[PDB]
Amino acid sequence: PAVMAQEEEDVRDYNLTEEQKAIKAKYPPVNRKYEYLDHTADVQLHAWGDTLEEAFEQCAMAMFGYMTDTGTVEPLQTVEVETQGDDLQSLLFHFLDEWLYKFSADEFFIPREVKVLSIDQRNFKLRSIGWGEEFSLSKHPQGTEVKAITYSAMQVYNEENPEVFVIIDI
Amino acid sequence: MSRSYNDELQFLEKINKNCWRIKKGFVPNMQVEGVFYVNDALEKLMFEELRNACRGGGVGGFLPAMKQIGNVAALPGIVHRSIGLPDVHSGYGFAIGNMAAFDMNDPEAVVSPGGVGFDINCGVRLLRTNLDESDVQPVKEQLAQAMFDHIPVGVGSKGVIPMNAKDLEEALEMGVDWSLREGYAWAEDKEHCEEYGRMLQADPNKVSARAKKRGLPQLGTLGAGNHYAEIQVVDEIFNEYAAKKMGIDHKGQVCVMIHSGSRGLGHQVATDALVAMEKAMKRDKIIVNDRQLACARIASPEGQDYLKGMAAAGNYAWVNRSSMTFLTRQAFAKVFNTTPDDLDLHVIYDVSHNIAKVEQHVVDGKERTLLVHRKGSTRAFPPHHPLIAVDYQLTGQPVLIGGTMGTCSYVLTGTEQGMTETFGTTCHGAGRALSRAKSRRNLDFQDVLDKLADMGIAIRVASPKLVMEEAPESYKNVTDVVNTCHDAGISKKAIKLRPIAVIKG
Ligand SMILES: Nc1nc2c(ncn2[C@@H]2O[C@H](COP(=O)(O)CP(=O)(O)OP(=O)(O)O)[C@@H](O)[C@H]2O)c(=O)[nH]1
Ligand SMILES: [Mn+2]
Ligand SMILES: [Mn+2]
Ligand SMILES: [Mn+2]
Repeated sequence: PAVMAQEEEDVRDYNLTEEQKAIKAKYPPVNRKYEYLDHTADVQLHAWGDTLEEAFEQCAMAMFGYMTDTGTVEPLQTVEVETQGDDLQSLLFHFLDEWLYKFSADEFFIPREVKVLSIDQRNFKLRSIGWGEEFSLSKHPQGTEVKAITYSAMQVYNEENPEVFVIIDI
Repeated sequence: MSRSYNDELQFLEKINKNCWRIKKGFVPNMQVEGVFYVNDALEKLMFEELRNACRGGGVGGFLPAMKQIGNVAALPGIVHRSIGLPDVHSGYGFAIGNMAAFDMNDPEAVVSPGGVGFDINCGVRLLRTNLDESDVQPVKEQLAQAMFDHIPVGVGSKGVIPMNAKDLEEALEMGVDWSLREGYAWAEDKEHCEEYGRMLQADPNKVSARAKKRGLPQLGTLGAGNHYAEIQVVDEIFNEYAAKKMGIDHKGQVCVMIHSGSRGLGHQVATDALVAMEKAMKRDKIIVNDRQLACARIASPEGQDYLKGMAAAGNYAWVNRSSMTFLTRQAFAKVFNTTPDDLDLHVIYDVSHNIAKVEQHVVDGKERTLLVHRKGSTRAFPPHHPLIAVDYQLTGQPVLIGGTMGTCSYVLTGTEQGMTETFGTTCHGAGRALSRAKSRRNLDFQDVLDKLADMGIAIRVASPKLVMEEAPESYKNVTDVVNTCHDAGISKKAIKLRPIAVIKG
């Protein structure tokens, strides 16, 4: 029951259609443990969880939640993302970047949910999966395009209530 | 950020009415001082950011622009000063509105991709027409809709003109030359484009496969964020000679300002180089105060590979803005049942603000070859400079300054004092006063849409209930920015324009 959010809640409103609203009512809401914090030029993702794995997966879901209303995405396909870094910060960087790439090329995949299956903290390696479908302007509302992940003010806290702070370029 | 605010001010000194000094010690290892140009109204915003960006003694927060200016002043090989321009505000490595120049004959000089930015060669193109406000007012909504229908905007949009991998490979090498060969640009466009719309050292082999896969579907798209295509009306002419060379005849003339960059191809090029440099900063023994400032010696293989891919991403951005120009011309031709040539829809200028350039400058009486980083700031070369298009040799180089969709925009020209104090660098816009997160909370989308309507400005945006994130109050007063540059002598005002229709992604 620890209150990790630093700001009062503020859901972004994507202008759902009746059909988009109906696709969301059809599925179990995804638990949200993230928020969009202040940064003069872009945005700071703040995500948390009970494990480092959950803090990571919520950060990815935060990133996708800035592009569209992920509640309107149907779990029609599953995609895998494995990556590595030299430390927790670069692992987090490459993890978010690999997921961003899944959305920006090839199959243009948008996850309704992301789950980190493992973080190997000795090699700084990660296994994750996401379920969703191909992003479509006829199906999904337009939020903001994410250009890139940055290291600006990146913070990874790996203690009892893990949380991360990431600035992304928008 | 563990110092008290008053302890931070111990490193800050006002130099003159419009300039502050950041003394060494503000952050570790500063090689030169930092400066930022602000008048009284912009000074308050800048110091509030210093106080509030990392207010708490706990976790979270971000780095204020002043700290970033100092971090950049610690980069090896920097000369003169790390310079914040009047629109400066916190970015992600360099500050937004931050210039730094490095001596290419210093073997320790570095190039920082993460400081040039992910939107490589993002820039502004201004077009003119022979239409007047009175010709557009009757069909303002129709024209706003025609722009929106022709120009793909927002996340997930794809280019309407078909492109294959080979076309992209040529566009990366040729820049606007490709658009000309294929019939999407006029010869006059290239003549009034910075660099003539092509950086010759571009090497498509230095652009990764991932960058090419991201870029292909997005070539010919506006993007999202603060990118825009705005129909404007000339409101004031400060320099009749400058206006004449630019084709601006009278107040009331209709122009179009387009702002976009190198899209996913450029974002990826920057990411790839950023990754390659973390892997390489051990060899050359490079220390930085901020991981996002990862860099390499200019002469290293990583540095050269980045510069060549950066140039290719620059060529992509010029191709993208030409596509926006072509589509804008199609929209005007349809609404006014006249060919684009019969509407005099020519390019006044195209200038970029996220790029590193090799330039000749004088440092302490000696002429030097510098690698000039401009993150969110513009080249503004002076009158009689040889590297300016012929039409602007006597006026000085045009600079295109977007304000907001609900205030105004300006055109400026470069000055000799600017060439001397800032290496020919001026502002690129108003800059932000409120984050998007703070705008989402403190402002209502309908209030913003009504205010625009009460001003007679037509609008078409991809996400209408997020438009408060682009509200005019979210940005600095652009007139304070331009007046500070003007009074400082680094830029000279030329034109003032007012928005009447805007499409945003
Ligand atoms: N004429 C207009 N200017 C605008 C508008 N919206 C924003 N801006 C101005 O444009 C200026 C330039 O903004 P930036 O290039 O820094 C935003 P951008 O997404 O392009 O940054 P990158 O991530 O580097 O691509 C900004 O400070 C604002 O003052 C607009 O709707 N119309
Ligand atoms: Mn940005
Ligand atoms: Mn841009
Ligand atoms: Mn820009």
